[PDB]
Amino acid sequence: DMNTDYTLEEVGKQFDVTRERIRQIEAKALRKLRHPSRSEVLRSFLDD
Amino acid sequence: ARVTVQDAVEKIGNRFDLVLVAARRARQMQVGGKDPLVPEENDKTTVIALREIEEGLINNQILDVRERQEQQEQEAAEL
Amino acid sequence: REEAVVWDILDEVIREHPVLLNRAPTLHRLGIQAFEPVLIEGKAIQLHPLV
Amino acid sequence: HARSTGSYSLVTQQPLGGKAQFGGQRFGEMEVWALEAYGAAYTLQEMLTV
DNA sequence: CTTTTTTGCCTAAAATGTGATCTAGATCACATTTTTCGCATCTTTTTTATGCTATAATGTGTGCAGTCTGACGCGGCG
DNA sequence: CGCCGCGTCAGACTCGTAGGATTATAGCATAAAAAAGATGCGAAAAATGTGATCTAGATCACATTTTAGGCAAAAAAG
Repeated sequence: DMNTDYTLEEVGKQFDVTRERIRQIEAKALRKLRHPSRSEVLRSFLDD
Repeated sequence: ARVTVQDAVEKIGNRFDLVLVAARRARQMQVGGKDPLVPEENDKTTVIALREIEEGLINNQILDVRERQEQQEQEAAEL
Repeated sequence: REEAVVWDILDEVIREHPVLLNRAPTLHRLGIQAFEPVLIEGKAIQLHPLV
Repeated sequence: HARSTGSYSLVTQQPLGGKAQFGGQRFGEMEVWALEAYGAAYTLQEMLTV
């Protein structure tokens, strides 16, 4: 939703310097989502 | 009414008028989703346009009046 | 897959969806016409003969 | 042959011809003169442009 | 009257329940060594812009069209 | 005025079929610019390591309590 590319430290100051608990939250989001909850609508794009 | 577009021109007076106003009306029905008046009978919107024009219900005048009144009331209720 | 519903739907849509008709030379105005569809089990358009 | 929608030209962005390359059917302009004599401005628009 | 089948007892016996009291587990926000990555050097390495070669040499055609044609313009053409 | 020469420029429409090109034409040497690596700089960031915080089951000799059915005799049926 932007022309931007934000990935790192700037985020650290806007929100929270923490960086690799963000990675743990990546694992979280996969678990929230991947386990068949919303996978089915992705899998129609798996053939892409 | 299906194979024959005859009565619609002795009502109005023109092929061009009936075609235009019908495309208008059944565009407000195809994508707008307003209801019919004469029964439906499982046929695409074209027939219902022709039929509604054939009995003396819809015309460019009456379309103008309906859209006028609803839009004026819309401007009113907005304030 | 060719589901039967494909064809059920297709008959459903094709209803009242008029169509054009062209031979060449379209010399005068009546060298093309516009008819209603009807479907057939073949690769051969039929038409009303008199025209 | 039938042609729904596919390739187009390059300079002119226009549909092609030939069943071998999924060819659209041209209309001569006298087919246009027909609806001149009928007056189908919107079909005219359609087949001109889109 | 004899049998067998049942229950209750004998007699031995496993399963149930006291909870009080720890103790190895897992958390938990933040500093350090590794991946091997990206742009500047070299540094070659190939490739590329440019430069000469001193007997002597002097006017094309070059391969074709098969010539449509009727009317009208327009420059001549008198 | 009334020719004459000459040139210009139009030649019904929507589909299908095949792939397809050729001649000859100088040579060496220099110095420059740009392409593939190494190196290296070991940097930014995933792993690793801080120690104090917490916690749900785990235990053994008790007290019932079921199981547990082995026998034999009391009771019911043949």
